[PDB]
Amino acid sequence: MTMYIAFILSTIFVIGFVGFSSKPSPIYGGLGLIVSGGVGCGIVLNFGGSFLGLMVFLIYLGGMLVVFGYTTAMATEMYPEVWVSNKTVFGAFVSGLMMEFCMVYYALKEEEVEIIFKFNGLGDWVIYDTGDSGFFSEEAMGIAALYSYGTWLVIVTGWSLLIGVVVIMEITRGN
Amino acid sequence: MPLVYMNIIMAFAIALAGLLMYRSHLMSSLLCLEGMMLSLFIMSTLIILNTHFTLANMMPIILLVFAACEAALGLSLLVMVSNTYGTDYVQNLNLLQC
Amino acid sequence: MNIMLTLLTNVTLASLLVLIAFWLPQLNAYSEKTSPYECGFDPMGSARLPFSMKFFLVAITFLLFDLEIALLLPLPWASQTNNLKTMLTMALFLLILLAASLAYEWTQKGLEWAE
Amino acid sequence: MFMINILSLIIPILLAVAFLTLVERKVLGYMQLRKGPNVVGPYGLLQPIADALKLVTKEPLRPGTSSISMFIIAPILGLSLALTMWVPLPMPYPLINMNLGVLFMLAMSSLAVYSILWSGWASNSKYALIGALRAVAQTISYEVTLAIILLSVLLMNGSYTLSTLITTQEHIWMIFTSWPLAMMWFISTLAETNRAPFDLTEGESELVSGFNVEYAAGPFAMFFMAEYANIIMMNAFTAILFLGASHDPHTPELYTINFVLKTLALTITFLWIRASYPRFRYDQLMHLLWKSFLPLTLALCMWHISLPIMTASIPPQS
Amino acid sequence: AGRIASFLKNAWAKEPVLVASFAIGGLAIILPSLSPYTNYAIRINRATPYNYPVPLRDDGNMPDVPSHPQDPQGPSLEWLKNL
Amino acid sequence: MWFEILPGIAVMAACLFIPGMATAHIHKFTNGGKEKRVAHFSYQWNLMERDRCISGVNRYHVTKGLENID
Amino acid sequence: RGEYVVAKLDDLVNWARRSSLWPMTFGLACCAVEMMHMAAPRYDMDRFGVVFRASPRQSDVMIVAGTLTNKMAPALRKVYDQMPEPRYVVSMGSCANGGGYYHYSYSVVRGCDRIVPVDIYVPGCPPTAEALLYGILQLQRKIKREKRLRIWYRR
Amino acid sequence: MELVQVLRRGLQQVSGHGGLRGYLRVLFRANDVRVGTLVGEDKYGNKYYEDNKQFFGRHRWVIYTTEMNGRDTFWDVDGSMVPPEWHRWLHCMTDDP
Amino acid sequence: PFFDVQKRLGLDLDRWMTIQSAEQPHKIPGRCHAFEKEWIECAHGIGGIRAEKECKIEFDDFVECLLRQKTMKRLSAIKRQRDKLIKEGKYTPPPHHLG
Amino acid sequence: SMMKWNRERRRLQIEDFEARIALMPLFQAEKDRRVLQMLRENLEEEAIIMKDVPDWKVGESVFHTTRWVTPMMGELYGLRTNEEILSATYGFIWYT
Amino acid sequence: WKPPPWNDVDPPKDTLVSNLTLNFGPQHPAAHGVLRLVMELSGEMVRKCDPHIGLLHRGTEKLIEYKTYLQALPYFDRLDYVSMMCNEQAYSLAVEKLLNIQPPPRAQWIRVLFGEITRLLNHIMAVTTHALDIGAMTPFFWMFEEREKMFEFYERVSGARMHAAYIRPGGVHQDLPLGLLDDIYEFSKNFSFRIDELEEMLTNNRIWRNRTVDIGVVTAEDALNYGFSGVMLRGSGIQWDLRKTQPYDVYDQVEFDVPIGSRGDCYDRYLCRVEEMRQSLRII
Amino acid sequence: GEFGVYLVSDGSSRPYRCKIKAPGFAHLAGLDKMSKGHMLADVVAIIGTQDIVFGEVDR
Ligand SMILES: COC1=C(OC)C(=O)C(C/C=C(\C)CC/C=C(\C)CC/C=C(/C)CC/C=C(/C)CC/C=C(\C)CC/C=C(\C)CC/C=C(\C)CC/C=C(\C)CC/C=C(\C)CCC=C(C)C)=C(C)C1=O
Ligand code: SF4
Repeated sequence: MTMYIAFILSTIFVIGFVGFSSKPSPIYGGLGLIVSGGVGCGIVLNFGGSFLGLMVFLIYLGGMLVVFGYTTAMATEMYPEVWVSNKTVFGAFVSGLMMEFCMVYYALKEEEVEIIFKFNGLGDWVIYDTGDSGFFSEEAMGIAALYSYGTWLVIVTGWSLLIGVVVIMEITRGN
Repeated sequence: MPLVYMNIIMAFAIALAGLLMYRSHLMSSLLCLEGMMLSLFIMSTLIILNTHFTLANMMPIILLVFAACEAALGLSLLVMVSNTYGTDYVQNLNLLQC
Repeated sequence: MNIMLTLLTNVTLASLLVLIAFWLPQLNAYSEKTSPYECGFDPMGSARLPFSMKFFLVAITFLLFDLEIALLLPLPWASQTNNLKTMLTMALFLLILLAASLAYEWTQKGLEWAE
Repeated sequence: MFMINILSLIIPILLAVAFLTLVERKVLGYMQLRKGPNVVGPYGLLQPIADALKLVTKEPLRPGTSSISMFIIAPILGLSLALTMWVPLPMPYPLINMNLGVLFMLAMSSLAVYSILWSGWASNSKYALIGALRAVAQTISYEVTLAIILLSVLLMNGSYTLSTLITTQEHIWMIFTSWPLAMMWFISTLAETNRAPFDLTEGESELVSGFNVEYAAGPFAMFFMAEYANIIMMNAFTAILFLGASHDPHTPELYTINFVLKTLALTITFLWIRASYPRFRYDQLMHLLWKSFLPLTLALCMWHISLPIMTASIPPQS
Repeated sequence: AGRIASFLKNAWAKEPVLVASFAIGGLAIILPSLSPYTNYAIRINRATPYNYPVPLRDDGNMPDVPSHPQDPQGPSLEWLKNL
Repeated sequence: MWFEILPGIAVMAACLFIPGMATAHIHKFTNGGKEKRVAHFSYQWNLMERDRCISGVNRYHVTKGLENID
Repeated sequence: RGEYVVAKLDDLVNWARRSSLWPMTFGLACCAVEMMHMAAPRYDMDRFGVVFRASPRQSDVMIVAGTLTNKMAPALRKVYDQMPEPRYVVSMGSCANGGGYYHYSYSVVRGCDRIVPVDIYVPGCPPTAEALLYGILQLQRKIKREKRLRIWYRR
Repeated sequence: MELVQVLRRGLQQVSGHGGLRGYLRVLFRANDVRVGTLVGEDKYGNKYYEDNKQFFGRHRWVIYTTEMNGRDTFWDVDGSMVPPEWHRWLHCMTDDP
Repeated sequence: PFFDVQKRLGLDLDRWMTIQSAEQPHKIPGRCHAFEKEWIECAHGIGGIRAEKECKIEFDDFVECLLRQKTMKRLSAIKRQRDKLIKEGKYTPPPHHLG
Repeated sequence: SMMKWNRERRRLQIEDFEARIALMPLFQAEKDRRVLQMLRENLEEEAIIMKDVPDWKVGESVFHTTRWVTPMMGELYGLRTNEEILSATYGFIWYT
Repeated sequence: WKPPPWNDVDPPKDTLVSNLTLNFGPQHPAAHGVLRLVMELSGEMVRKCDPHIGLLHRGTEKLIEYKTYLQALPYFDRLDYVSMMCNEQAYSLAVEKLLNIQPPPRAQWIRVLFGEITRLLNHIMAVTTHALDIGAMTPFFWMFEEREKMFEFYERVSGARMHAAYIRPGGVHQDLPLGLLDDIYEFSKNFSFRIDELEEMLTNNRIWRNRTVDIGVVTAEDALNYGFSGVMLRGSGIQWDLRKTQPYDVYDQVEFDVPIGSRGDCYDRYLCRVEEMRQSLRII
Repeated sequence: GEFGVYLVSDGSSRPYRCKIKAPGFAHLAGLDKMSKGHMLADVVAIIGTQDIVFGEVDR
């Protein structure tokens, strides 16, 4: 209950992450990514990243749309699979849910998890910092400086994406 | 290092595991590939926002710019392998065994 | 709070309308009322086999172009800088390559839809 | 006092689309010399209720080849997305004062298309998959112009906050400074909502269905009410963005009256063009945007980045 | 002239949108350098006080820095009022 | 005739008028007459929080003028 | 009273049914041309709430307009079986009623009745667009006298 | 100059149909409000009106009786309730009521 | 850099984002501006080998400020011990930390 | 018309910001007192809450430096009420 | 493990084209309601169009044998739902030619008068339903008000609104009701405006031309060999019209212009239809 | 089109064979030729200009 939505939102992020990582039918994989992508936008919004949160929302939605727009185009199965369907996907799925639910249980019952790195359960509200931001949002001014402080990044990103359209046609042209 | 870091780090591991266990689909494989990108973008956003690394807030954006660029490459490659071999299961392209 | 309450109310309202949609009207159905619709006569067997469309090339460039609009989105806050000359040059630069990519995509068949 | 506020938005919204279906036929009929519904109630003032009540009592049925789960959730996606999108609209004072209201509406409006093909794909019908694949590339290609048109216009705003449009076009309507972008904005709105110079999503002439292929009383009602609500807003968004109105801080009712009138006039035009033009073929509507709208779109963008700089009219960020 | 005029007229007939877009696209780049208000736009952005004008310690021999906000010495932006 | 169309508009125009009036009046009602203070930036929120603490009754809109100090 | 409550509720449903009939056009022969004249602004079928809607999944009544040829007879049954079924069938013209002019042919079924149950019969060759309007009006009356809830309350 | 006349003409209809109560009666049961001279009355109670200014097709109309042959028709008017003698005049088949 | 063209050609390409104490837009300081400023000023030109052993506490303060690993651990112990003590009933929070 | 009005809005924003700069010294002056007050209250309660512990010497600076580090919000409101936490951390973000 | 290919190219695998095939009717509203139009498509571009017909194969040609010549007259009204007097005119001419008998001059003039009125009827629905299937639904309703006006003339003379059964071997059933010619003149007076109403919203409409221009283009010799007749020869340059080359009835006395088309696509023929609509007014 | 009848009599009071020339029959026979290459959404346009009334082709 509203203690801290960060863990709850990130949990749905992982459960949605478990989904398409279990190799469903590609269209159902898009749904599994989208829920994680949507709630992931929620996590960043809660942390103050208002622009970046909706940013990954808009781009990914368009990104994954052409993803499963493609799957029904030429990657569709004449009998599509589902979350239950084959025992392999069933096994791969339920493995993911039982896994993550084990770690969070391992997480929330001692608060001194030491897998790989250190993870202590005390509340992600704590790491926040006390201080104003004047009359500007910090994130918006940071990504705005791309056209003033990041002229080098603009060049390499712009050129790569322009080359990105060249390769896409060149690869897909053929013959 | 609160539990939200655990959630997305452990998430990226399953994206790594999900990619490295191709079962029967290139398209579902590419899904796990773009899956990795969420956790990296989300973790990166949490880092430079928590630390107020304002000038580095562009890094998640540049990740996304080079993110979909790979995503386009994967599907474009997936176009021909499915076009000239019919489907996208990654088992029918073993003609390069010899 | 405020945003999530609004999100919750919408999905409950939508789901309730589904619930009264499938339960209030009682059903007298059979196997011929559930048959897929194909303008009368029997379908030949389709709707899941590979249905290859032609705008795949421009479908994927949209994804590339959608990344351009992501890059040029922060422009409203970019104008509030002290070095507009550099900002103007870079802002037009991204637009030029966006125009250049479209122009080169145009010239080599590109937007043309495969036959 | 927030549940009352939300239910003071949801009920008027659903009633607005409710009688938009009456002002559709009663306008469509009069433009084609008919008279429209005038039997059910006086002047047809009860016809949609008769339509709605039937569409929640006649037998619904999932297709035998359907995917139950995706078949049911698609109407949920359509309706909830349409309602949640009205949230940051700044009728005098917006219900939710989002700092990035413009980006919010762009994101969710880009999501209202997942309903159309999730419905199409799960229905497992040949006309369903065709209509689903028609619509997706239709919307996203029309989305590239949608994003840039919004950005070019909002460069005079200085922010993405919807409330600031009231202040921006305080003395002068925005259309008088961005009318070339206004034309393509209106066309794109006609295209994202699938009205009928580009109603190919339904494609009734060539695809019989596609908005709702086997969808029945309940789910058909949703996929209708989820797109007629978009009709009212996409003109409310056009009204708020281009045709501003005087807003006295002490008497907001004058602004609400003016704001409603602009939406009503715009909505009639949506119905007006709907019965005055043929149907765009698929390649034509894609060619119109990728080959004629986009080149003008980028060019007018570059104009609107430079324009404040050359005239020293950079708007305030706050 | 003959080659150019024939080309422009022909493009103005077949593809009015492209010759249009190339026009505004062309003007969008070359006027901003020519127009004289670009320096004003820099000055307006520079003059906006987002941060505090943090006071600097007065050890004497700073004639130009004012001691009070109403003092005459310092950056005066009355030009904004006139502009 | 065409004037018969107008009842179709009127029942919609009134319906569309409600959300504009309801939100405007609810904000005024729930904030003691004055419009709901908007905080697009942390500085605006800082003023609002100091208003909540100063008012004593934990109400941001409840304002204390010169009479609070003396 | 329970009977009174079910009486008003039935009337509300029956009013919602008869006030919105959405024909699924089975335009076959010259009987269809006259039906479109009913949709023409001279008679304005739309004004009665009844408006033409395709996709039999979204239609209430069939209007059989024209001869029913044995070759297409499976199509008539299939599009009849796919209607969400508060459903009625209107037969237009002598041919659809019982064969009409082609009653004795080798490839015309003697009436659309042999394939589908038939509600109100519209006689004519073709029945004038006004006569069909009377037919649709008759179906509205028939829907008005439906006691579905009263029968359920007395089962 | 003409809007005020139009409103007066529209306001005159409430006096034409026997007051406001009659106006809603015709509006809710006949879907029209236009007034016209009474050309005749039949034995079953149907009131026949005509107005030559209306274009050919609406210049004659019949207001069906409330009750005929032991069957209430207040909200159940039928198109065959016309006696044959008036059926001829009503259908413009002749001009002699 | 492998081949340091930025140092030779005398221009900046990415030596403006590599640290948190650089010239941020509108002089918005980072969280650990002072902690890293001391660390960089500590080990400047001293070499990586000497930096890892001499400028050690400055890095530890900076790395702690980045994550608050020990400080949050301190807070975690305060809350846990307070929870059990309050639950048992030895002592109750003072009225200032209730409203 | 857009050019003139935008310039006027810029002048208004200058006036708005100048108004903000005037009261910044007070807000900074009071807030530091509130932060020091909150930390002091935490320290006294920490001493009371831990006195029978093995070794929890009151208020040890984790950072080796003797200068002041801008305090964590967690260590400020940590033991305060639940409503105080939510209104502090997710107060501005959630205020829509 | 087989050796790698010598040119580093493997033989092409099994063909993977499925070429989704559907039936475009007969339920489809724009498929005329009786078409089981099955097509082969290269995914979206159609490859072959196999128009399964016979969905309304009423045994007319066999039923005619069993009836008398007068009894077979109503069948021709029920062949083409819109060309009523034109159908009976052909049958009447055939029966009269066998009988070596000609109708009176008044009967011939009424035939060509109602023959041209019929040509208005078919053209009105042909263009408007073409607009309906194309997508423009508004001009449908305007010109189908006029079709009701002409339907009154059919009823006022024969008795029935659609299947007149009026033109018969040896002339017509009975003379025109008194005052019909005045109504015909009144209707024809304003029909020029109504034609301009139809054609103004489509002829110059950018959407309309793009939907019809350079679509369904047929050549000259291709149309002649394929048995094409009527507009299809006229719409593609072939100057042919039985009303002028082989005049029947009193068509050798009325003057009119045949609208020969130029490009031969959909747009040219639609223009020919509209012009044929206007030209019938002069014949009227 | 060129609607015509091949009427064959035998001296009796009834026809012996009434073949009905269908203008749409040859018209619909050519639909495949005209539809070559055009997009499916143009198939409605190339049958709209066809003017195939389906009581004549089917007879
Ligand atoms: C080609 O082109 C095409 C188009 O166009 C381009 C088209 O257009 C069309 C469309 C065709 C036409 C227009 C032709 C004519 C057809 C029609 C008019 C069809 C009509 C269709 C309809 C659907 C009818 C619409 C009419 C009406 C009147 C609709 C009226 C609406 C209603 C009855 C519902 C209104 C809403 C209500 C009552 C909401 C009530 C809500 C509440 C009581 C509150 C709910 C919420 C809460 C309680 C929240 C609190 C709860 C909590 C928190 C629960 C918590 C739970 C926990 C578990 C925690 C076609 C086909 C097309 O081919
Ligand atoms: S009944 Fe007459 S009009 Fe109707 S289809 Fe048969 S022949 Fe044609």
